[PDB]
This record gives sequence, structure tokens and C-alpha cells, in this order.
Amino acid sequence: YVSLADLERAARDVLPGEIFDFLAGGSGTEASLVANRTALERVFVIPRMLRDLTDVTTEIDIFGRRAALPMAVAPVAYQRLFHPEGELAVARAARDAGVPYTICTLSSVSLEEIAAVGGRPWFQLFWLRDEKRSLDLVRRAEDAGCEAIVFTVDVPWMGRRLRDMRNGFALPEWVTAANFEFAPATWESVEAVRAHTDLPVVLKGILAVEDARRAVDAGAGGIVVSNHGGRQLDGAVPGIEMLGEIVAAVSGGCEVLVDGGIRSGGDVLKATALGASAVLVGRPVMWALAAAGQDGVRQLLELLAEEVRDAMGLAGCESVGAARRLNTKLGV
Amino acid sequence: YVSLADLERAARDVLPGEIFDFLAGGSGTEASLVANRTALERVFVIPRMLRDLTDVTTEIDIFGRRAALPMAVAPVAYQRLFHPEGELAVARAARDAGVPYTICTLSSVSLEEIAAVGGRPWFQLFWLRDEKRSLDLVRRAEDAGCEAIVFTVDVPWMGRRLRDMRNGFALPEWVTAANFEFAPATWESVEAVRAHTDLPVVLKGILAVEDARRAVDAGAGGIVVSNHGGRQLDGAVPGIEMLGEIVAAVSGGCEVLVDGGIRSGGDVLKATALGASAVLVGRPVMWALAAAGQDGVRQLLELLAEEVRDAMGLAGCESVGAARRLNTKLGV
Amino acid sequence: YVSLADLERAARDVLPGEIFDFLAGGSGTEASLVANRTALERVFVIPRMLRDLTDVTTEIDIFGRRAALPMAVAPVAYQRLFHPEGELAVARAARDAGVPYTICTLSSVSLEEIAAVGGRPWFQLFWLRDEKRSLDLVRRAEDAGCEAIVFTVDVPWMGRRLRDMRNGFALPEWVTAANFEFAPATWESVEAVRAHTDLPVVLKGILAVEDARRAVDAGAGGIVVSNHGGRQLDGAVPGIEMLGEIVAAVSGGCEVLVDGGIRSGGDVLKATALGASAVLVGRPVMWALAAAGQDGVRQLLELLAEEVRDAMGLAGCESVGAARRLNTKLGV
Amino acid sequence: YVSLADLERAARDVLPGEIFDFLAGGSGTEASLVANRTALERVFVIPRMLRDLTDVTTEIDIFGRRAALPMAVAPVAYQRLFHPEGELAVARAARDAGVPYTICTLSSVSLEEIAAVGGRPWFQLFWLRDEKRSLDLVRRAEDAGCEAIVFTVDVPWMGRRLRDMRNGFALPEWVTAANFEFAPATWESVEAVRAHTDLPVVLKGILAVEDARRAVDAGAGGIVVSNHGGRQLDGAVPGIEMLGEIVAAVSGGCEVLVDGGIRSGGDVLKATALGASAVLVGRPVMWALAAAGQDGVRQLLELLAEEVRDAMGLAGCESVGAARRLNTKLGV
Ligand SMILES: Cc1cc2nc3c(=O)[nH]c(=O)nc-3n(C[C@H](O)[C@H](O)[C@H](O)COP(=O)(O)O)c2cc1C
Ligand SMILES: Cc1cc2nc3c(=O)[nH]c(=O)nc-3n(C[C@H](O)[C@H](O)[C@H](O)COP(=O)(O)O)c2cc1C
Ligand SMILES: Cc1cc2nc3c(=O)[nH]c(=O)nc-3n(C[C@H](O)[C@H](O)[C@H](O)COP(=O)(O)O)c2cc1C
Ligand SMILES: Cc1cc2nc3c(=O)[nH]c(=O)nc-3n(C[C@H](O)[C@H](O)[C@H](O)COP(=O)(O)O)c2cc1C
Ligand SMILES: O=C(O)[C@@H](O)C(F)(F)F
Ligand SMILES: O=C(O)[C@@H](O)C(F)(F)F
Ligand SMILES: O=C(O)[C@@H](O)C(F)(F)F
Ligand SMILES: O=C(O)[C@@H](O)C(F)(F)F
Repeated sequence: YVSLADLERAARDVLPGEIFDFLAGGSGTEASLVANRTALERVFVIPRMLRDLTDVTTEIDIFGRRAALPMAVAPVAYQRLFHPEGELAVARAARDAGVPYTICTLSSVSLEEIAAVGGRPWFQLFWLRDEKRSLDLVRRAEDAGCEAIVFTVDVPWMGRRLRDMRNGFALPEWVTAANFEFAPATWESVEAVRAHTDLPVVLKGILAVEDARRAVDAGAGGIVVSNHGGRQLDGAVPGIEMLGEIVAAVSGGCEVLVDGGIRSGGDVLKATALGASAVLVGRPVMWALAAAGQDGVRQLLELLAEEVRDAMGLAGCESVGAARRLNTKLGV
Repeated sequence: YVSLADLERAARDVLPGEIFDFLAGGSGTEASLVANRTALERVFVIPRMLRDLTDVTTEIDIFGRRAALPMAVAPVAYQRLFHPEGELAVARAARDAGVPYTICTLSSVSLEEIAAVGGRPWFQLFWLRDEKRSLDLVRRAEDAGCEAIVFTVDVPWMGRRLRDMRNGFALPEWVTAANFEFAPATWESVEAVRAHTDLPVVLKGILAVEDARRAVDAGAGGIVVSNHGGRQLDGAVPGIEMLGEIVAAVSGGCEVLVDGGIRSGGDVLKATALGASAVLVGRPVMWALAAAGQDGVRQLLELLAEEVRDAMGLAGCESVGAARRLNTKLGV
Repeated sequence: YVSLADLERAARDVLPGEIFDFLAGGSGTEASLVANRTALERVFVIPRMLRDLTDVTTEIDIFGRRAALPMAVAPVAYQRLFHPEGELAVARAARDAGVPYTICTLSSVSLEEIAAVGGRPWFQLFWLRDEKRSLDLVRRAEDAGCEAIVFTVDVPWMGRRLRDMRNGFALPEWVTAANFEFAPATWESVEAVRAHTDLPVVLKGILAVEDARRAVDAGAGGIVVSNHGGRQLDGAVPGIEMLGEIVAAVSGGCEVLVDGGIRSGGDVLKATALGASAVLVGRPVMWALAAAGQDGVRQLLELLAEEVRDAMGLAGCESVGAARRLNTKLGV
Repeated sequence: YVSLADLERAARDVLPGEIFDFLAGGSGTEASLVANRTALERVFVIPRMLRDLTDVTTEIDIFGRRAALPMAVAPVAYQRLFHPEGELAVARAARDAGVPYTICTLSSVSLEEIAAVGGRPWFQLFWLRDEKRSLDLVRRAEDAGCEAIVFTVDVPWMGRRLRDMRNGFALPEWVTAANFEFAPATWESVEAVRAHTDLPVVLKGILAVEDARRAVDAGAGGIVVSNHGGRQLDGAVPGIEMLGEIVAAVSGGCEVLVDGGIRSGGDVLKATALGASAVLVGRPVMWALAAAGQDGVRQLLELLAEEVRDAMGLAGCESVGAARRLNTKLGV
């Protein structure tokens, strides 16, 4: 595989159409899904030349741990849909690559089993009608050694997934929510989580500048600037279009991650040049899992690491910090 | 039907080609028709997160009545072209949905019959060569319980409808103007109408900012920012491109509606975020009428209501007022 | 014929391919040719409503004569290529429509014969290696009753017409330059012409603002803002993109015409709203001549007059002056 | 051949697919490759009229020598891939046209043999792991009569060429690096070269404004504003998009060349109007070499010279200096 796009072709060959559509699809007309890609394609980097590249490093420190790349595996529900080893296959590959893996509230293997794989696991939280269940998940995650709580704030309820409605998609009987209904979360919910854990709380799905600022004021350790991969509000701005403004507004008060459409090391470099601390990658990780299980995810992460290192050095950056100081230009 | 676009396919299957073209078409090269869609597609919403959504309401108060959604059925001439029940089928579905229905001067069922259906009917006025006939229509509408007069100001004469000219389109003998020639209207005409009724006068087809201001000064209760669905001046700016500027200029002095190309609850949300009080929807209502009569219109209005509620809540808006405070970003 | 585009189809059916290509083609990659159209398509008009339209008039006064529309027939060489009656067919139709016709230096019927048709003829001048020949043409034109000299300033030599080179195009033996080598013209040439005639001198092919200003200072009575229909410099800006700036800079000091890609009454309205005094129309007139001779040109001019009147009134303009006061908005 | 695009078709017919792909391809998704073209296509020139064109000259003085056009042949590795005469065929045609030819460090004929052809040769330098080898190349180039050292600064290592990876491309046994591993170059390397030669040092692959300024401060005699034809960082801005800003920042302190996508005399004119001293042309020269050897390159250079002269005069420029004073407008 020489690009992330070779894996999409392979995943489409193997998965049942309705599962491929659950993975690929977005809400509504899929305008936000498409715009995630368009928005990245319009960003060009202004590389620097003739800098010292004797020891290029792609590592970052985030949430108190060193990561091998400025990237983590995004939360994706129900990974046994894609391969029988599901979350364990992905978590193992992420561990071996030194990349954080986000364990989902809707994981198809229990969070404690996935955490036992090792590595840098984070835990993604959905707020539930029964509040106590959400807070018990947080405590379970912490007890299992998760290192951050990624609170998803953009799903008061699931968006309108027309592919899924047209297909009549439902989980097969062999895939369940192994940790066991959505309730709208509020800033009060954020505070209840912050009070119940010593782990950094990361709010995922922030797009308004004033929500980024309020996240810092609320004691968040990070945010993920994100439109949920075009799966929630159809017509929501891409995160990459808000990122620069958000990074300026928080002025270092929390980590600022971005996601949506990251498909190469070059895209990682764009995100960092716009100011991101790190990116999340969702669909491509699942393409690799579908295509070739743990080995497939390993191969994807190896390719991404090579592309990140290549892009960084070609742009004159010996570190991710230097990459954040790059300028960009919008084009056609 | 899971989107408004499923109904277009169904209407195209059933209607005679020349009737489908009377409905779908615009003037000239159809540049303004296409631009209505392009203009909406370029607008992205910046949603807010973590707000209280315990009681999301899509209702608005407009022209002294509560409406279920920030939407009304646009005036569309000759609805018996599309289904034998014509305007009565649409008006009944609108009533049942709590949406205002605009009875047309060129209705194929008499305005008094349509008004007898009940609901929130408005009445659309064309100025006629015989002035007295226009003013008699106003009095008839008021006597029948219509709640606003929507004075169409963008049709001094009908535009050049090339599909209709190529098809040699004419009304079948079984479709007539049941209320019974266009004369250019002026500001004097507006004043003659205002003096002849106690109902709110709404000027439909305003696109220049200074015409919006003058509408307020003239005593209008509302305007509809509109290029008549691309059917009048070919090359007229889309209403959605003028809306923000217009809303700022009138600074709350009248209701500011918009139309043209509204095809989802997401589009309704864009219009409100740009400042609209409400939208009109034309062609999609007729697609539903063609496809399945009253039931079809009911299904469309149910789908739109679900999409509006979904979009609002995903954007952190418990009310339409909150949606008007959302920011937007233009994209690709 | 219900649009100018119906005539292109008809002309393409009848003309030999190499003649159609001589007519349609531009220089180089035809980037400027295509951009003439793109540039007009991006301009939207902001129409005004509720104005008096009791006596809409499309007339203008230009170069001391009343014209029926704000349009003239552009200079096009060798019109016997397109129809056996050539320039006489076009000139007769223009006369009957009350539109000025520009007689070309490279006319395939002598300028005196065309002028004898009557009407409002103008004369287009090429500067020649033998200066005296150019100045004799001017005197001949004036003696024959031409009312303006349109000095073409953008053809120091003919551009690179790749269609013509690929086709090996040459004039058939039955088409000649009936008035009988290009020399670069300079401001000195302009002055020599101005001194040799009492007619208004119009400089055709101006695109830089400072050249427009200098034209006024040089005593020009008009300019034509133009990239020669994309036939000269490939990559020259469209005239329509320079027009507003030019109109502001000359601040009424001469008439400012535009050409390139005008294909409807709506396009005429755009040009006027951008500030043009009038437009020239080239290729469409020749399509009509190819399709149906004098009658074809008459039909085209009738259609254009109807479209201009329609566009004007739909935009709230009772006169061309009012149309010049319209605002525009650039779109997608 | 009447355009540079006729030669691409001819080269694609004759070359083995993998060699055509080595030539045509870029890094990654080829976003930067495509953007080089897009960026030029959006630039329109504002031509001037009515200037003296009695003695139009396309000559420039650069690096102490007169060149026939504001263009040089870009460094392209391994030209025996394209034709058996390789670099000697191209160098001979360049000499005969009065265009500088850049001899490559990776030339498939030795630099001394190519320099013996005569003409204006420049020498392109790669910095090597063994520094002394790079500096020996510089001395060899100077001893052989090369007139400038073009130090390539954008290849700390070769980019990710996915066409080449998919094809399993490798040099055939009959093509070698005849002058005989990449090491990242730094500003220290630049200074080591500057100290080892009296020739002008030209830094090729500059895109950041501050790197342009530093190049001047470092004693460079020129820079080439360039993204290496889209072959290095995928997502690097096109040079043509940085050029104006760069030209302003150096304010005449060194020659500022540009490359990437130059495919006509019209494109040369755009580059000069944006401020370039001269352009480099890569792929088209190799298309001509593949198609017809020395004669093919001669024909290409003749066509380019004709197009440059044509564009200049149509734009009212009797000299390249005048062309640099032209204004431009971005379009669609
Ligand atoms: C199939 C699928 C399931 C997902 N499930 C979740 C989830 O349970 N929680 C969450 O916060 N995000 C979820 N996401 C969103 C991703 O975390 C991420 O925001 C999105 O996929 C990023 O875009 P990318 O897929 O373009 O890389 C899901 C995304 C996909 C494609
Ligand atoms: C077939 C048809 C007939 C119409 N008749 C009228 C009319 O009689 N009066 C009027 O004010 N608008 C009329 N309109 C315009 C609509 O009220 C509305 O401005 C336009 O359809 C809105 O755009 P939409 O169809 O894209 O939703 C008509 C539109 C269509 C498509
Ligand atoms: C076939 C052809 C021949 C032309 N000959 C002349 C000419 O002799 N003199 C001149 O000033 N313009 C000439 N023009 C340019 C036109 O006057 C005009 O600038 C151009 O056609 C306007 O664009 P349009 O064809 O898009 O309407 C010619 C154009 C065409 C298409
Ligand atoms: C096949 C190929 C090989 C190249 N080899 C070199 C090289 O050895 N050194 C270098 O500085 N540039 C090299 N370049 C880049 C060119 O010098 C130039 O920057 C690029 O081709 C310019 O773009 P153009 O090909 O679009 O005209 C190469 C380009 C191509 C296409
Ligand atoms: O995007 C998803 O599918 C998840 O976030 C879910 F299942 F929660 F909506
Ligand atoms: O758009 C329409 O068809 C109506 O507004 C009419 F019939 F009046 F022009
Ligand atoms: O555009 C044209 O063909 C004319 O202007 C000519 F023939 F002069 F170049
Ligand atoms: O672009 C190229 O192929 C050259 O610059 C090389 F071979 F050095 F990378």
C-alpha cells in the first residue's frame, strides 16, 4: 500500500455494502463530508528550506505522554463490523506504533479488554439519559488506565444517516455495545465529568470560537475541532476551516486537535501548520482493519509515519513545533 | 421518502414532461435558478454545542399567528396541473402541519374554497391592468379569513420561460384561473393596497437593500427576499446572497423571509442563521403533490419538520431565535 | 429561435468546419475566449422593483445619433465567408433594426456599397504599413457617410489562431478584401486620424485603465473595452472584468463600450449595470447570417431587442440610464 | 507543432509508460503538480496598447550573459531516458537558440562533455553526504566553463513518487549518473559553495518570502521560486503564487526566476508580469527531446520564441523590462 487510498479500495472490495456505507457515509446530502476534503485540498503549505534536519522527530508530548506522531486513532463505534478482531486489532497496532487509541463508549469489545492491550489508550464518552451510567464509564476508564476522557459534545442525538436509512442498516446480532439512550450534554455535564476524574477532559466536536474559549474556561485539557466526519449536522463547517481562528483564540490554554478528512502525512502537515497540536484519523484506520486486520492497521500507521516524516523534512521542520510555525496559503 | 430529493424523482416519473418543465424551469439560460442552489451550498453553519435542548421548539410567531415551523408554502400558480385535488390537497396538508399556505391570485380552485379548508391561509396578489380587480381580490381574501397579503412585486410581466416556449406549453382546458392582464406595480400600488386592508402587507420579490428599506418605510409588515425561483430576471442575484445585508438594513422593522432553493431542514437552518424570519418552499411542495396528493404533501411537511428540528438541535438551538444568532462561513 | 444559442447550432450545421472555426476560434489555448463567458456568468444583477414602467425605452444617443438598443454590430472581417450576401445582408438588417453596423477595413464588399445601404454605419480602421492607405480609408468612410471611426488598437499583428493553423485555413478565391500589411499603431497614429476627420474616433481594444484615461486625453470620443473576442493576446483579461474600473477612471469623458461574449439581453443588462454606454456583438450576428441571411440577422436583432426590454423592465429600468445605475454582485 | 501540447502527445506515443510516468509524475496525490497549472490559468494579463513596437526584443542579460529569451532549460536528471543523445541533443539545441541550458548533477552524459557543446551552460548542484564530492562538482563545473551554479535546495531527499513506486521504476542499465547519497543542505552549505567559486550561486526551490530575503543576505545571485514541478512536497504552494510577494521582498537584490507549468509564451509573459527575471522550462523540453531529438528541441525553442515575441507585442512590450511592468488580474 503506497497511499491511504489503496486501503479504501481494498476495504470496499471486502465489506458488505451496507457496512461500507455505515463507515463511509455522512448525514443529509453529505455536504459536510465532502467539504472536509475540499477544505484540506485548498490549503497549501509554504515550506522552508536549508534548515538542519539531522534529527527529524515526529514525536509530540500530549496529555502527559509521548506519542510517536501528532496523531491518534479517532473514536469509531462497533469495530467488529469491520473485522472479527475489531478494537483489539486496532489497539494492538496503535500500541506498537506508539499512537494513542481512542476506546469508544460504543466499543464492540469491552473497554477493560481493550485497555489491557496496553499502549496509550484514551476513552471517548457519550452522555447518556442515565447520567450515572456515563459517570460510571468514566470511572471504569480511569480504573483501567485510560489517560484522557474524550467527551463527544456534538451528538445530542445521532444525525440523519440517509445511506443507513436507505439500506435499512442494523447491527448484526454478533456485534453489540460491549460496555453495557443518548442525552444532550451541557456545560453542566462537562463540569460533572471534570469533578469525577483527574484525567484531562477533551471536548470533541467544537467548531465555534466562543465554544473553544469556554472549553478552556471550563477546565478542558483539549478540544477536537471537528464536524464528526460529516455525520452530524449536514452543513456544519469543516473543522479545518475553523482551526486557525480557534488556535488563536485559545492562545495555548489547551491542546487543539482537528479531524475530518486527514488522508496523508501531507494533510497532517497542513493541520499542524494551521496550528493543530495533533490530528485524529477515523475512516482510513477502519479501511486498513477491514482490508487486513491488525497487520493492515500496522501497515497504515507505518505509511502515515513515513509520510509525516517526509512532509516535515521537505518543509524544513525538524520537529512538530517547527511545523506549527509554517505558513499556509489558500489556493484553488 | 427520506429527503426532498426522493419526491422530485417521483414527480418526474408521473407528470407529463411539459408540466414538469413548467414547474422546474426558469427564465433565460436558468442562471438564476441554478445560482439559488449554488448560493445555499456555499453557506456553512458554525454550530454551537452543549446548550440546553430539553424543549427544542421549531415554532415562530408571524403576522399574529403561531406557525409550527419557520416556513410557509410559497405561492405557486395552477396547482391542478400537478394533481386533481390541486390547491385543496396542499392547503389541507399545510393546515394539518401548522404551516401557512399562500393562496395564489392564479389559483385553479377559488380562493374562498381554499380558505374554507382552514389553517393559516395567506393570499398572494398580482397587480392587474384593471386595478379594481386587484383591490377586489384583496377584499375577497380578507373577507375569507386570509391573514396576510403577499404582494408579488417582481412580475411586471412574466419572464421568458424558454422551456415553455420550446414545448408550446399552454394550460389544459380543465385548468383555469378560478378567481376570475398583469400590470406593472409601483409604490403607489403598495400604498393603495395598504389603505384597502388591515392585514399585514408582505412584498415578495425584493432584492435591493434600498427596496427593503423603502418597504419598511411604506408600512410593509414583511418582505420576501427572492428572485422568484429563477423565473423572472435571468441573472438576478439569489435572495440568499442579499439576505444578510437586507436583514441588517431593516434592523427589525419588518419580517424578512427568503426563498429559492430551500430543499432541506439544513437549508432552513442556513436561512435562519443568515437572519431570515422564515422561508417559503415552492417546487418541493408541488413534487409531493404530484407524487402522492395530500398524503404526499403531508409526508414532505413531516420530513421537513423532522429535518428542521434535527438541524436546530445539532446546532445547539432550542428556538428559532437562537438559530438566527448562529454564525456562518462561506466555503467552496 | 428563442435564444442566441439556437442560432449557433444552426450555423454550425451549415458552415464548412474550417469557416466555423475561423469564426468561433481564439488565439492560443483559447483561455481569453472562454474567460469572456465565465466573466459574464459570474456577474449577477440586483434588480429594482416597483418603478414606473409605463414607457420603457431601450434607446440611446451615441456619437450624435439615436440607436434603438445600447448595442452595435461588431466589426467582423470577410462576412461573405458566412453567406453570399455577406455585409450587405447584415447591414440591411441592422439598418432596419435601428442598430449601428460597423463596416470593416477587411470587408468583403466595398465600404461605399455597404454605406449605401443606409442606417447608422460606423467604420473600423486597421493601421497599415502604408500609412496613407489607412488615412485614405478614413476619408473614404467619411465621404460615404460613416458616423464614427472605430480604430482597432489591439492588432499590431494578428494573434496565433491555432484552429486556423491546424486547418490550413485560407480565404476562398471568391472572398477578397474589397476595400483594396498590418502596422503597429501608436498614439501618434491616433492623433493623425483625429486630425484627418471630424468624426468621433473610438479606440477598440483598450483594457488598461491608464490607456482608457489616455484615450480621453487624446480626444477619443469613445473606447471599446475588449480583448478582441479572445483572438489576440491569449491570457488577456476580459473587457467585462476591467469595465467598472475604466468607467470610473474616465468619469464621463468618453463613451465606454464593451464586448466579448454578449449572448443575451440579460448580458446587455449586466454590461450596462457595470457602466457600459453600449455593447458590441460579433459572433452571434454571424451565426444568424450563416443560418438565414438577412432574415436571420433580423430575427436575431428582434430577439435581442425583446430580451433587452424584458431584462430592463424586470430590473426596474425604464431607460438605459437607469440600467447604468443598477448594482451588481459577483457570485459562483 | 503549433503548441507545446502537440509535443506532449508525441512524447507519450513513443516513450515506454514507466519513463513517461517518471517524467510526468509528481509526489503524493500530485496536488502541487496540478496546482502549478491551475495557478497560471487564473492569472490574466492587462495588456497595453499603442506603444512603439519597431524593435521588439525578447533578450535579457542574466548572470553576465545575454540570453535570447527570458528562459532557460530547467535541470532534468537522466535525459538519456528520453532519447539516446540525451543531454547533448538538448544542450546543442539550447546553444543554437541562445537559451541557457542547466547541466544536472545527475546528468547521463558527463558535465564536461555537455559543457563542450558550448552555449551558456549553467550547472545544477545536489549536496551530497560526501561534502567534498559536491564541492569537487562545483570546481569541475567552473573549470568546464559553466556560468552559474544552480544549487537545488528543496531535495534533502527525493519526494514520494507514487507512479514510480507503482511501476517499480528503476534506471535501465544503459543510463547512469555520468558525473560519478543526497544530504540535507543548509545555509552553511550555501556559504561553503559561495566561498569555493566566483560564479553566481542561484538557489533553486525557494518558496517562503523570508527564505528569499535570506538568500539575498547570503550572497545569492539569484533564486528560482519553485515547488520542483510538484515532485517534492505534495501540498507545497506553486512558485507562481509566491512570486509577486518574493519579488517585492528582494527589491532587486538578486535575479528572481520561477518555474512550474510554463507551457507557452503567454505563460512566460504572465511570469514576467508577476516580476520574474526569467523562467525555467522542464517537462516540455523533454517531450520535444523524446519526440524528435535535437531537432525536436530546436522546434520547441523556436515555437516558444515566436510565442514570447507574439505575447509581448500584443501586450505592448518592446522589451522584457516593459513586460515586468505589466499588471495582472486574478480570474476564474
Ligand atoms: C463509522 C464511524 C463511527 C464513529 N463513531 C464515533 C463515536 O462513537 N464517537 C465519536 O466521538 N466519534 C465517532 N466517529 C467520528 C470520528 O471520531 C471522527 O470525528 C471522524 O471519523 C473523523 O473523520 P475521518 O473519518 O474523516 O478521519 C465515527 C466516525 C465513523 C466514520
Ligand atoms: C410553477 C411555479 C409557479 C409559481 N407561481 C407564482 C405566483 O403565481 N406568484 C408568485 O408570487 N410566485 C410564484 N412562484 C414563485 C414561488 O412563489 C417561489 O418564489 C419560488 O418557487 C421559490 O423557489 P423554490 O421553488 O425554489 O422553493 C411560482 C413558482 C413556480 C415554480
Ligand atoms: C471572425 C471574426 C473576425 C473579426 N474581425 C475583426 C476586425 O476585422 N476588426 C476588429 O476590430 N475586430 C474584429 N473582430 C473582433 C470583434 O469585433 C469583437 O471584438 C469580438 O468578436 C467580440 O466578441 P463576440 O464575438 O464574443 O461578441 C472579429 C471577430 C471575429 C469573431
Ligand atoms: C523528470 C524530472 C527530473 C528532474 N530532475 C531535477 C534535478 O535533477 N534537479 C533539479 O534541481 N530539478 C529537477 N527537476 C525539476 C525541474 O528542474 C523543474 O523545477 C520542474 O520540472 C519545472 O517544472 P516544469 O517541468 O513544469 O516546467 C526535474 C523535473 C523532472 C520533470
Ligand atoms: O457517528 C457515529 O456513528 C457515532 O458517533 C454514533 F454511532 F454515535 F452516532
Ligand atoms: O412564476 C409563475 O409562473 C407565476 O409567478 C406567473 F405565472 F405569474 F408568472
Ligand atoms: O480577428 C480577426 O480575424 C481580425 O481582427 C483580423 F482578421 F484582423 F485579425
Ligand atoms: O526530481 C527529480 O527526479 C530529481 O530532482 C531527483 F531525481 F533528484 F529527485
